[PDB]
Amino acid sequence: IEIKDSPLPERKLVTLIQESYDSLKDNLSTESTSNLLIKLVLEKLEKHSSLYKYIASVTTLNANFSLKNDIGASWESKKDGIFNYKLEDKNNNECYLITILWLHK
Amino acid sequence: IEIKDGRSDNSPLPERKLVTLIQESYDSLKDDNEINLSTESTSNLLIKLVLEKLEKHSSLYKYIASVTTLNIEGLNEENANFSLKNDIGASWESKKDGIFNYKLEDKNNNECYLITILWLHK
Repeated sequence: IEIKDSPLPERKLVTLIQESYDSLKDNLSTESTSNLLIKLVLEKLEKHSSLYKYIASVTTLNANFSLKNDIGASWESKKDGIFNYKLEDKNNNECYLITILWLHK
Repeated sequence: IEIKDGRSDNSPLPERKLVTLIQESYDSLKDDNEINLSTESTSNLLIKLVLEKLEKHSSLYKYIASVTTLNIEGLNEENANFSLKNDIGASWESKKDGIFNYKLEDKNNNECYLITILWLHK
């Protein structure tokens, strides 16, 4: 058991996520922002490297609040890792916490 | 790309036993008789307890446990109107991999937890 603390440098991971988001908040379905963000991010990570499997998890929150995430795995691997990123939409009153988890093949 | 279905019957154990596994782990941390001499947060202790109990039930799966902690400052949390949801997607499709979501509230500490369990078939 290991609490987790990459295939891409972190700065690219930020760009990857922030662009997917801005491209949504810039739709005739009822798909949510969070579900659309998840699909975008997984597409683009898949294009970069096939050496990993990817999980993208998004908590949506709709004042003084803090939003944190923790993640543990039942196995240990220095090649598996996570990245957390927070996104806000001050006008629609919504906060997004996205976590990327990569599983080395 | 597959959005994982939170209400699908995939788990190595029935949902009822998943709820119990999680609630009891949580109750074991909030019990007034418990002493934590480490600096590990409730969320991180919950994750360790839940993964332990999942490993004992079935070794045929790898498990991931993710906890979001909402902490509200400046008003009592039961007087606030908010929603706290989670969605999860994976880069591959396994009919045997699945997820389960569960919400725990601590009204007295102005805290809400959203726990997600992911099982990956080996």
